[PDB]
Amino acid sequence: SIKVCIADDNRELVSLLDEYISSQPDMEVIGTAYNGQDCLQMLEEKRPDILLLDIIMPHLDGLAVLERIRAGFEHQPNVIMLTAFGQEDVTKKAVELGASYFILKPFDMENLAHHIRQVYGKTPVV
Ligand SMILES: [Ca+2]
Repeated sequence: SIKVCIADDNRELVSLLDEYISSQPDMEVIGTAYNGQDCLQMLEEKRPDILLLDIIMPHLDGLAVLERIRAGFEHQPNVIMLTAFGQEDVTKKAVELGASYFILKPFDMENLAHHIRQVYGKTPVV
C-alpha cells in the first residue's frame, strides 16, 4: 500500500486528510505531524512513500523541511506540497528543492488521491 505521512499545523485538516486517505483501499496513513520539527522527527521514525507537506507552520516551515529531507536523510519520501501559499517564487523553490507536486488549498480529496497515486507510481532512469 502507499504509506502516507501528513504534516500541517491545521489539526482539523489533518484529521480530515487522515480519515479520507485511510478510507482508500490502496493507502495507509503511517504518521502525522503539526509543525516542521515534528515532521522531521516523524521522518526519522517512519518511512512514508508519500509526504503531504504544508508550508506555513511554526518552528520550521515546509520549504525548510523540504531542503532538510533532501540533504539529511537516506530514505526520501516523494513530497506533495499542499498549501494555500502558491506564490510565484515559492512554487519555483518547491520544484528546485525536490517537490514532486504542488496542490493549492482549497482542494478536492479525489484530486489529491489522484496525485498521490500518480506520484507514487512515477523517473527518467529505467
Ligand atoms: Ca499552515
